[PDB]
Amino acid sequence: QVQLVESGGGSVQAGGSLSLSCAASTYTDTVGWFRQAPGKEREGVAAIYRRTGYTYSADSVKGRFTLSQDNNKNTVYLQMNSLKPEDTGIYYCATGNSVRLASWEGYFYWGQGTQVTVSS
Amino acid sequence: QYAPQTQSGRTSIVHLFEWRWVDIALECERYLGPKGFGGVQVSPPNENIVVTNPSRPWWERYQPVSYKLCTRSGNENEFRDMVTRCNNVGVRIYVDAVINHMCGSGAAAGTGTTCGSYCNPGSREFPAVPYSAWDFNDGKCKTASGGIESYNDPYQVRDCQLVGLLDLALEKDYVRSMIADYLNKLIDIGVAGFRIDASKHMWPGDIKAVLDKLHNLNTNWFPAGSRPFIFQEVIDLGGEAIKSSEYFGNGRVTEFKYGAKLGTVVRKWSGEKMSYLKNWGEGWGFMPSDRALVFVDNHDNQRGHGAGGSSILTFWDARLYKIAVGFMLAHPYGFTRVMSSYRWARNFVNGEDVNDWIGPPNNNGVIKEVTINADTTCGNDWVCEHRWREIRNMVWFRNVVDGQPFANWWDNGSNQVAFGRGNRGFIVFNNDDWQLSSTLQTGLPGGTYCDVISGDKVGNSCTGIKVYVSSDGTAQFSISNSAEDPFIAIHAESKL
Ligand SMILES: [Ca+2]
Ligand SMILES: [Cl-]
Repeated sequence: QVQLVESGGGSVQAGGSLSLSCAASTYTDTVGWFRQAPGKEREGVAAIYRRTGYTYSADSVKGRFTLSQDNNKNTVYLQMNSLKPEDTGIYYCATGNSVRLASWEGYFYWGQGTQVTVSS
Repeated sequence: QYAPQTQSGRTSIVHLFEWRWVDIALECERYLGPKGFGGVQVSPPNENIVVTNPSRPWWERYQPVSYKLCTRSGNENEFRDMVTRCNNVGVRIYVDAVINHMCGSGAAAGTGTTCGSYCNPGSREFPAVPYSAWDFNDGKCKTASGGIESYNDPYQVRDCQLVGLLDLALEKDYVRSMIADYLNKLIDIGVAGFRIDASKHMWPGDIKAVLDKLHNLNTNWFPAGSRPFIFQEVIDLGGEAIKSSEYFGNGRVTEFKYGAKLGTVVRKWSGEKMSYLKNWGEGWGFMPSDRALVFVDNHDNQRGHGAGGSSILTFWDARLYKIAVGFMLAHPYGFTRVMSSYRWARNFVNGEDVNDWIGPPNNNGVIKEVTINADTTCGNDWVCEHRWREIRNMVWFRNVVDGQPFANWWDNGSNQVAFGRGNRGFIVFNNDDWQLSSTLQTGLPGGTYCDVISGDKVGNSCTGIKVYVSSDGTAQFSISNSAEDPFIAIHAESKL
């Protein structure tokens, strides 16, 4: 029994920003964002451990992307700044329970994904 | 540090997970003391951050905000009353010491704490201790995230934040002394020892430095010069960077290989058979018995994705659980800890329980009292596995055979096994899909013995199955695979 609703994303000009949202129907310890760029394997972007707010970000987007969790709801937010063409792709929210965030393991449910396209 | 410090003849501790101090105090008198339990591992007694997202999970107690003895389990005077009352009936108290860290880095600053203390996690301020930013490892951790990224680098595993848990600078004498002051307050109250939480995340030497500052146990209950029992939580299933042996100098270590392997065996998964337990213990690659704290499940892994994963047996699989706990309680390896749990509504998603966060039974956040039914079971969603006849009598079995060697092993090359403990106890298991029907050497004096799994000895009678041991020690055993509890145990104190 778990549903995920991904919001945000869409088209934006290079250097622009977008804020993705992942609203879950229930609490889970780990929530991560992954993306699948045109012709390439899925890649971990950022993950947050919900018991504390601890976050881990892939080198490819650290400093530009910031993941946070709502203080009251089972929802996480991914603020994406300084976007670039290499960031275009389908972003997926996933729920897990791993305490080893840098390994990207332990996810057990995946969202349908949201398209992010960076122009220019 | 390795001696349990339980009274002589008492060989197990029970984890009364999330129980309130007033309930434990009474439980010691009405049950644990008379039934021969050695002690109780209590949940963290120090103040923690209040987690509301989700609503009051059990894990909020692993996020300290001070060392004040004020939690959902009760206040300091109730804690004192519990330690005094339990020690007075021969049951020790072991405190779950959360000393590697304070609360999560993202917790909001304010007084949303169990005793109303203020804290500012964002800037690492815990004035109720008091600790400041320089009392933490942020300046020592070299990872970009500030958390543990590679569990193979001994430095970041010890110096960085365990998933955002603010990491205390355990090398500082100030920090070491603040922790020791807390532990000593507890020892002076009458606590017999400690579970050192998250030990893998502290340097063995920093732990030693803290332990060396500790007082001898309270002489109102212990002989002079007694050292607190120490069991360190370290999960090491083999082939990893940090080994549990790095902590042997400080006291015992939790042997998580134990329940993982036993669970796999009792579930008959991946080709494992109970007959393979003949060389259980060091023969299976486990740490030395005299350094091990063993258990079938613990509060974390009984939720399904801890050390051992789905192989771990719990109260949810009662029949198999009793056989695993029974084998553990009968076997001489390690010092045994029995689990006592509460029920919750599980929600499995692709095999994972997402409702594993649910805290103890409560009414708007206030933990419910443990009610005792006439049949000795508990109400209010407390499972009370430690009161199950099959576990309770095996705790007594272990006391009775204490000090006796492993002897008279037998197996059917499959899942029917048996063994004894010197001339004081014998146990037989049938975990095969057919009848057990064999005459075995029990090693016990001839006579009629009450099987303590199906019943009890009361005066000169048995309430359950009777086992007749002939003059040469052999006895006939017949256990159907359809039996409620497919195992029999007899001992020197169940003989008529
Ligand atoms: Ca540490
Ligand atoms: Cl443990």
